[PDB]
Amino acid sequence: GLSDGEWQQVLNVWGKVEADIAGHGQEVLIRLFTGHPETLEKFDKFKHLKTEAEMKASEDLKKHGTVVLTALGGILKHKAHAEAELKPLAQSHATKHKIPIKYLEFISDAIIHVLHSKHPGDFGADAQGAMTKALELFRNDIAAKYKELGFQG
Amino acid sequence: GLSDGEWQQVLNVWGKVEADIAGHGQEVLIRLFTGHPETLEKFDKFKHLKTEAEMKASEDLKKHGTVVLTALGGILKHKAHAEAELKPLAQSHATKHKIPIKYLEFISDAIIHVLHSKHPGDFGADAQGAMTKALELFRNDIAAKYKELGFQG
Ligand code: HEM
Ligand code: HEM
Ligand SMILES: [O]
Ligand SMILES: [O]
Repeated sequence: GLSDGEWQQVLNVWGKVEADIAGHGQEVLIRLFTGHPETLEKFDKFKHLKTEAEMKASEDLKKHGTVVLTALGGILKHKAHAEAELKPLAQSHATKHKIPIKYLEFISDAIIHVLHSKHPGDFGADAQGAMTKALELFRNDIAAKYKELGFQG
Repeated sequence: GLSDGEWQQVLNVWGKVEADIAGHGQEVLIRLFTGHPETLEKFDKFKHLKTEAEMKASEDLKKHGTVVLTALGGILKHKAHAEAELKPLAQSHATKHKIPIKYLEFISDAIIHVLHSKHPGDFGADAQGAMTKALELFRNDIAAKYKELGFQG
């Protein structure tokens, strides 16, 4: 649901996070724990942290903050990149070409057929099952954008 | 979703596709158009081709097959890399840490507050709206993985 400009805005502020990932992560976890103490109960390794001051002093709360924001930064970058790639394809296939999801199923079946035909050795039952699932995820991704665009696929 | 091995099987067969992307593209569209002749009617430049032999001689069809498989390969590779990060997070937060979606909402609130507090210049109302949508996409992705695992979240 984000424009390329909106994802640039998300990644722009994320650059500022990366300038001090530990400080940001410490501040996020302390905001979370102080506002919603029930969340701190989920962290058995932080049972010794009672006060804001103990939280601020904690070497491991700060290290965990880095772990959380490092993971979330990677996820946001990869989501921005996927969207910029998928959105125009979904746009053209909904609005210009008007390709039903059934037709995307036909081409998916055609891809599996050609890979089985050309690579029987390296495309056995397990690999064919993997590709079958991956192509269904792709179709589902397109189908979700078709519904956002109001196109009945 | 795919297991880690299933994603690697997809990447491995896609390397074979890329080693002869022209031939794979041709064979995929020929299979689509022969199995499902209604699909050919979408392609102004091809809809006149009757036989596999004619389809194979069409430089236009060959060109298009390469465009299709290039686009799909990028989508598959990006999904594989993204799922490598999201799958294990969802798995640990469902089955080991038992983190409800409403606590990912709490930490999202904290992230948005901390960014606004530290970086007001890079976190105006529009950039805040973008980051709010982006963290909602992250939580919905985790929610969908939670539903797959049967974790109420
Ligand atoms: C932006 C949201 C979040 C991200 C990206 C995130 C990421 C991570 C990562 C990367 C780890 C270490 C690897 C793992 O076990 O999967 C972790 C551990 C953990 N997370 Fe999260 N987390 C998030 C939200 C939460 C919330 C809201 C809670 C609790 C209320 C939580 C509880 C935990 C716990 C208990 C651990 C184990 C920590 C330990 O004992 O070392 N997570 N998290
Ligand atoms: C794996 C599935 C598919 C992929 C990755 C894909 C990719 C593409 C790409 C990259 C283009 C050129 C850029 C664009 O217009 O978006 C395109 C064009 C097109 N696609 Fe698809 N496509 C897929 C499935 C289909 C199917 C199943 C059909 C029809 C049955 C279809 C019909 C078209 C048409 C008619 C065009 C315009 C052709 C032209 O004017 O040159 N696509 N496709
Ligand atoms: O976390
Ligand atoms: O296509």
